[PDB]
Amino acid sequence: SHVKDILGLINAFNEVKKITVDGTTPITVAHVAALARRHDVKVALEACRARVETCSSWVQRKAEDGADIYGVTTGFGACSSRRTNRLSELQESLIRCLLAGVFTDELPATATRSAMLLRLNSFTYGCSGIRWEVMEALEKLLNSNVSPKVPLRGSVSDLIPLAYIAGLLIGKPSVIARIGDDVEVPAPEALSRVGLRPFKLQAKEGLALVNGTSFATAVASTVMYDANVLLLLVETLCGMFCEVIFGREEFAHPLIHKVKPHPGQIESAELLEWLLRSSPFQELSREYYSIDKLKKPKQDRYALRSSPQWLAPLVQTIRDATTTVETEVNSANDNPIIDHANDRALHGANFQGSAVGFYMDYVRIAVAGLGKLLFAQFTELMIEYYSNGLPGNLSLGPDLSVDYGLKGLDIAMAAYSSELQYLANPVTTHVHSAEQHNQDINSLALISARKTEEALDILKLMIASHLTAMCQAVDLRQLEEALVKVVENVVSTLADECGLPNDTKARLLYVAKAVPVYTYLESPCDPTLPLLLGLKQSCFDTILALHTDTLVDRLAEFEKRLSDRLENEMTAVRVLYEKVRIQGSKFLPFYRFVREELDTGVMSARREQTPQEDVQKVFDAIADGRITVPLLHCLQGFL
Amino acid sequence: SHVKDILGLINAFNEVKKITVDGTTPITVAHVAALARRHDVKVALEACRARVETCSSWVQRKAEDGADIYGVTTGFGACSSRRTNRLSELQESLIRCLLAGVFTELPATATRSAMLLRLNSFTYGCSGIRWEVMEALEKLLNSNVSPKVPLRGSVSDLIPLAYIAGLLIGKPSVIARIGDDVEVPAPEALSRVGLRPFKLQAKEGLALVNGTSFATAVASTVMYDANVLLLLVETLCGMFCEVIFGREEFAHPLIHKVKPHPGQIESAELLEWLLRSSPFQELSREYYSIDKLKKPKQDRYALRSSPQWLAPLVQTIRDATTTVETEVNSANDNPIIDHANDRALHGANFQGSAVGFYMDYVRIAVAGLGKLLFAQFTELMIEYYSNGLPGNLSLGPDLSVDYGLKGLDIAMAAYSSELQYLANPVTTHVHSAEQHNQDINSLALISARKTEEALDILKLMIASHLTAMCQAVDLRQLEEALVKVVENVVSTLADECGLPNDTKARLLYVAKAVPVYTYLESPCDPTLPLLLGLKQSCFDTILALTLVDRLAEFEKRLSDRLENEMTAVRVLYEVRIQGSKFLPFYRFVREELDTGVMSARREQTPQEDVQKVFDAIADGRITVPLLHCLQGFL
Amino acid sequence: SHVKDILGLINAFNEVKKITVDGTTPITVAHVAALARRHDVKVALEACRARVETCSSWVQRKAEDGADIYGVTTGFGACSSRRTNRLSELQESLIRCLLAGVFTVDELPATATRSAMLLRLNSFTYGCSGIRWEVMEALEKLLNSNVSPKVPLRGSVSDLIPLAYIAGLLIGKPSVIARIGDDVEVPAPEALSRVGLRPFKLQAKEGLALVNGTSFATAVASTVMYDANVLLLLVETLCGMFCEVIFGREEFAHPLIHKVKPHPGQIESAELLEWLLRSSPFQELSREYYSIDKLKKPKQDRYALRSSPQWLAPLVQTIRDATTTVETEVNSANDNPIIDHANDRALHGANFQGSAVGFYMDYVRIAVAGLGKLLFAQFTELMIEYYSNGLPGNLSLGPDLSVDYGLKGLDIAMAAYSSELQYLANPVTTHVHSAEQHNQDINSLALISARKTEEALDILKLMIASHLTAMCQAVDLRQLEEALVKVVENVVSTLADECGLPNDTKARLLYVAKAVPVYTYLESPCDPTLPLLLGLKQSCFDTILALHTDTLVDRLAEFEKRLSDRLENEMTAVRVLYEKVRIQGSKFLPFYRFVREELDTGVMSARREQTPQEDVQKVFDAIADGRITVPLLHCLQGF
Ligand SMILES: *N[C@@H](c1ccccc1)C(F)(F)C(=O)O
Ligand SMILES: *N[C@@H](c1ccccc1)C(F)(F)C(=O)O
Ligand SMILES: *N[C@@H](c1ccccc1)C(F)(F)C(=O)O
Repeated sequence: SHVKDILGLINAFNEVKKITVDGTTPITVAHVAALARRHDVKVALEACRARVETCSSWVQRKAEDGADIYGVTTGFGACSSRRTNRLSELQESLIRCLLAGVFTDELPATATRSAMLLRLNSFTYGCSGIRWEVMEALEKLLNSNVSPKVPLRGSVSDLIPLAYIAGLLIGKPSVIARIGDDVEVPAPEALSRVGLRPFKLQAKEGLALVNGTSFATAVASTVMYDANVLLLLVETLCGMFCEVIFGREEFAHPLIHKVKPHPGQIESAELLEWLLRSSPFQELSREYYSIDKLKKPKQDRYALRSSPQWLAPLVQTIRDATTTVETEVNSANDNPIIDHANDRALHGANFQGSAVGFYMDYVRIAVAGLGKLLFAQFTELMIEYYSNGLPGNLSLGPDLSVDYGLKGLDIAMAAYSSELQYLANPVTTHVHSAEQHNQDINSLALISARKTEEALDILKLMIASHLTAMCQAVDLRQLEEALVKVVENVVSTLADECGLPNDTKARLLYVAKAVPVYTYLESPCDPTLPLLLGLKQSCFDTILALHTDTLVDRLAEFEKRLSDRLENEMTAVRVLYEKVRIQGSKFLPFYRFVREELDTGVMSARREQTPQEDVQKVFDAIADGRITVPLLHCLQGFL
Repeated sequence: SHVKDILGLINAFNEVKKITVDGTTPITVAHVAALARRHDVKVALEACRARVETCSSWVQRKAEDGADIYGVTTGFGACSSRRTNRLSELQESLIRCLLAGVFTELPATATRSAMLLRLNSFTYGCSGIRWEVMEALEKLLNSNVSPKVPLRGSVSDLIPLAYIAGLLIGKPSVIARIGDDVEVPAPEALSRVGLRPFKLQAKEGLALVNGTSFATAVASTVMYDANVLLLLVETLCGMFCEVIFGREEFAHPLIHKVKPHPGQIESAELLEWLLRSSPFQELSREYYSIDKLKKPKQDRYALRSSPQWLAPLVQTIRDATTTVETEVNSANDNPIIDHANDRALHGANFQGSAVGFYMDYVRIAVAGLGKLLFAQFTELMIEYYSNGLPGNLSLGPDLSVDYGLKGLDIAMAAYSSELQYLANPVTTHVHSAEQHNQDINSLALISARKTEEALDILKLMIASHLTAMCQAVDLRQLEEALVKVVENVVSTLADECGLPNDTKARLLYVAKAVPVYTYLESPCDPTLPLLLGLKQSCFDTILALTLVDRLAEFEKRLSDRLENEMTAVRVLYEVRIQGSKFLPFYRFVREELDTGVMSARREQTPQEDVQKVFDAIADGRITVPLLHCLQGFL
Repeated sequence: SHVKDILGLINAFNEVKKITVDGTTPITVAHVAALARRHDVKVALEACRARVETCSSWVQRKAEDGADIYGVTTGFGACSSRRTNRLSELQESLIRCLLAGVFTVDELPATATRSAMLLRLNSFTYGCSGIRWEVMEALEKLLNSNVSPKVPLRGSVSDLIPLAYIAGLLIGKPSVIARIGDDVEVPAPEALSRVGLRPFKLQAKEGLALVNGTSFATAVASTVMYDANVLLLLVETLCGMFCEVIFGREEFAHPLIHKVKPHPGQIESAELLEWLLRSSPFQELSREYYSIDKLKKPKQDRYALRSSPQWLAPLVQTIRDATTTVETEVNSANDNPIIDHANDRALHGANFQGSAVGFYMDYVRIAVAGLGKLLFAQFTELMIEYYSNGLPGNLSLGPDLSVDYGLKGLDIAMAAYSSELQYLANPVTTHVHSAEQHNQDINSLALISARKTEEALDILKLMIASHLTAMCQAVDLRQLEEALVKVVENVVSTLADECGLPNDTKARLLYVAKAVPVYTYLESPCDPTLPLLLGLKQSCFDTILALHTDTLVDRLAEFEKRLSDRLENEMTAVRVLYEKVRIQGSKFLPFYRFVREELDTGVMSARREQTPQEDVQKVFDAIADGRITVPLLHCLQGF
């Protein structure tokens, strides 16, 4: 299952200490994300050294002998006609040319350090002709938290942004470098602060430094790591959605999916069946539909019932794109490719980031699809007509005139989904004929990756809101159960006290179980609201069925005492709740994490924290990966 | 002409000191942009006080009498069937509910603009907000105090506007800036400016949030920038004509009279004027008179089709400006209080659809502007299309270690590519929102943000284009001086070697005809075009007529003398622009910004040079050379 | 008001008999549309003949004398360096090379081809082109004889290739096929033969003059803009009909709301709507509806109605502004070079660039998507009982709703229509390729854009047809509703008397009869679990308590039993009778009367044999062929 794969990714992200780069051990997207986000993670370049020196020595030797080789004894790009024996100055001129970005905004340090690792990895294959020593310098800069400041834009995929890494290595004074989060110094000073001296570029070295896909793939790696975690988070929370909305778990039955066997359909449903088996909320759901069965929907709306079919292509896109991105991480993306064993330089296009670009477009569409699912679920949850007993906007009230609940989060979810759908148009359809028409196809992979990343930022917001709304719903469902029991108690005991016959008592107790408590919580004894309406109906029917002056007297008394006692008793239990079925739920880790670890409570006019303050905490734990602890606790035992 | 209107906008932006907000005087996109960007610009709220207090008094009194008015004695949005007499509590619960954004922010410029636009809406006397709240808004604006507001959450501007209301009522969770250096909770910010937290009266929560102030705020600075960058692009089309050796006839008035799209006539009229007595157009005429029948009859589209192309772009940007200003000067609020007729009117003036739709159109027009720049830049970089200029505008002379503006060229493709992507519409992604109450919504703030991102890219593209054109000016000027040397060296050496008149004429024609940048790298290289032509001539002069000895001696003396004298004038160089209308631009970039001709001998990177030009564009210093260049156009 | 302008367009389209083509009288989008769609409409070329002949002889002389002029003594496009004295062969070679379309048949329709021939003929009258007058006469004759070349759909970046087929017809190319009327296709030489024409031999500049125009893009844009104006006015108008059926509050259109936010399209649409709804018999019912249980019902309408003027504003402005732009292009010399024979120069420019039309086509497609979304939102409210203020879900008459799903099929199709429409509204203009050996490094793509906007308008017609059909259903449901409520009242009133109930009981019961939405219990009026008997039971119990006996209870039980006997019979009778009025006082009467009487339809139900397709097809056909303008004009009479 993809579920097990994603769990392995989260484990690797958490547990990796050294990233070994040796030209043989694969670097995964978890490794890239770990390097970028966890400062205790170090790069260990293992001495493929012989292969590198061999390649490097071949290049220098051949260049000096006057061999004809692109970008070493030849001009660059559309200028490959121009030959030269000015080996170093040819390389320096390229870097000077490519230091051509503008600060408007920058590629963040996380992406720049990731790009550095990716470039370093490419070099390990022994095809590039770069000096081993430059590789050691990359390792040292990576482990010392040194990275150049890089302009956001200018790559069609990543000459310009990689030129800043080359600019660092040769100590260009105009190249500003970061050391940790605050220090910014010129490149020479930065090299000095970490025990390095500027390099003088040898044959092919300028080009080797710049002629890769390191930036597009760096962003695509963290994008894919996040896509995997958030995918699993959304699949998992579909079960939590089912629990609070009173869904029918049958939607995830294995025969339905065996019979329409998209791998992502089978796998998501398998997860969901397991999550909802033995659920105490599904137990309540079954109870709910047994009361007035033929007045209630036979099936759920699509946002739940159709989730495994919806998720299927989304699962598959995110999983296949991960593979594609990792193939690029672990490639010699460079040109020429030096085939030193066979004494030749091979002329190709390994710098072309098209596999990443196209998959970035696809993933952005899948992410939009995840957002739409979240939006549809959130929309059902806010509307009384579709929420099977829950109050509109998940407003606790009881005074709804001064409690609009999660209406602000509802509006925001629409704004999120809308921008997310816009973002999901492709970048790859906008290929311009570039660089004196030499680059007449180009991948735009970094631009695409950047947009998929922005889409995932919005998805995090939507997940944060959704999970916050669902924790509200858990509290509302547990309070609902407790309040219905109080109503039943009060109605039952007042029926006894008033000497009402069994017929009357049976009718009144049915109304107490049947009518949704949130339709009358605001004013429980309001003769205009559903509880008294149902009770008055039953009282007329009891009179007719039993048909007298004694009975009417007693029913009038039952009503006076209900008016005296019921509201206080409902207030007592709600005030107590404010100051249990989730305990048997597989989503307990999520609820406990949000309520206890993050320190939140049921949202109402009495809790002084704003919706912002609640959702911000949940968002921050999604953003910084702490959300994976309750996720992993929730899924332990599965397969 | 729109050119006058845009110059009027630039002047207003530069000259405004006080923005009077009085319920009658229009606020323009220049006023808004000036407030946002110039800290010395102050708001002056003019005591329209009478109509504010009447409206305010009417709302509170009716609400206390128990009149049934939406959002004053009723629930909000889809909850409008719930009635209540809890007047202040109703308003407070709205703000609480709307403090629902997340920091993953809208900038201070946008926030202050939103504050001004809300204050402006209130002056029309339809909102029922207290005058005192308006005074607090004016004081907050002049004191540089602004709430920190989350970027996202509006479908257009409830959530972002709730942070301004949060500040005004002293919500502890709301953080305010005081200048650029201070951040404090809202109550502390109010304290430091001598204000007390407000207690919301009837309709006051809703009045503060029920506007289009953030969408319209971002759209105002978007439109100011779009006008200025539009004029800049149109103007620079003329500089492009000059450096590329274009034919100015493309801007002839009859061509456009006969296809009279207003943007087409007006842009062409500007271009005709810019190029009228051009020294560079004089060179262009000289260039095409040499081997006339081996050279293009017409320019390629990026120049020749520029007025036709600019036409819808001018018109879209002009029309969108009108629309945005109408919104700036509107009572965007609901209910609308018609106190003169004793009624509250229920409608949808909070709906930012005029702004949203026009934001979609302008982003498409900005993409069209970027495409034009990209096409022009591409031509400039390719020797086949640049009429004598070297590839990548590389000075060399050693082209093997000078790749010129190739970096900038690649970047231009990246800029255009992302720009074209951005220009898809936001307005087609309408979701049925807020318990299906908001089943149409404008998404205007989101659209405005994307158009703003598009303009950021356009600024990058303009900075690059202008920088290349300055490079190209230097290269055209060097070219003229180099050709004169070649001619002089050829002429004097022909004399010394005592060659016949037949010979001297053939060689001097070659010296005038072959483009100098084809052979600058190695002037006497026998495989390069100068000596190729010279050898052709020498064979022809032999067929047409010792003579051989005098020709071989010529070729040896040229081989010794020429490159040295070419290097001399080049090194000296390291003028026609003095007579050009684009002199202010060249002088601005070269002298004021302190730059020079780009080459391997210049230590400054392309980044360093383009950054200065970009910064001047971003901060509006570029309008000085722009206004000088346009001086006298009417 | 734009309303006056559009009514003007419609009048002109219906009334024009001859389109005068004279070089100074403007051709409007209505004239183009009338030529394309009404075959009795004729072209009249008015002998401008002088300046034309001056121009063509000027060009011929200059060319013969060897003057250097692009495309006359010069190669084309990127080949303009090449000179030639081969005047006719040059023009012949252009046409041969431009005959390069492929039939996939998909083709530009005859309507667009004939419109394009008109527009080319028009450009020529300005006397800048150098075409012979006799070629112009030939074009007039082909137009008046209904002869058109068959033109491949694609190939233009805007209209060399498509226009080459008109040129191919004129010179008698055997490979060019021509239509004569609707039933005949013959090769070009035979088509010319049949209308008394001989093949032309191209003179200097004539091949180029024929092909170097924006004729096809502008032809499709003209009929697009004509349709966009009509459909816009229709949508605006039908917003008023929506208010009437949905029980809206006409206040949303009050002139002060819009004076205070004065976007011209906002004021003008609201002005129309205020007028349409003033003194409305349906608005009278709406006012009564909200006066009953006032405080249980929404204070404001949802956005699809109340925000319609604000939504329409930019849509109106875009469509009106694009009409001007397109008409400026229709009335232009789109050709190059432009011959200024007065001053003996050929001016070299780019009037063939269709950018003005291209960019506006993109804007209008966006505006049309906005119109679709407005209809989709309104339609959605109408289908949902929770938002329709008493109307049954899906506008199902029933009464047995288990076998009548009403307009659910139309509801589903409306989502399918809107979805594709929103997709179409992405820009074409952002996809500029550097074309024609990099000569055309900007190009408008106007024809491609115009085609997409036309497709968008096809879908909008479908949506309007559905929306109008639904609102006529709703009219019937509202009128039946009023009749049914009066019967319930009468039966309850008289039965209360006859059962000897007290006056306070009678009054309580009559309140229930007035207040309960009849469509909530029509299925089974005396079902004890449905809202009528629910309210009656509550009222009966309250009566017993208030007057608190055995006689009262007997009479109340009798009342319930007898209502159970009579009410359904009476309700069935008035419904059956209705299937066998306030619309008569409504400004929308001509729409209802057009759809019901002239198109021969009825209330939709399980008893009507016609499918929704059959009903919507008729309305769609009427929208497509302009018959819908008849009730539009009647409705708007006096505005
Ligand atoms: N990636 C291309 C290039 C273009 C300009 C400067 C450096 C590199 C290339 F295709 F030419 C290549 O390096 O192979
Ligand atoms: N703008 C809408 C609204 C919705 C929720 C909270 C505040 C405001 C509205 F349509 F209902 C309105 O204010 O008119
Ligand atoms: N429209 C262009 C052209 C290109 C190829 C064949 C005919 C015409 C042109 F720009 F070159 C022109 O005709 O002006």
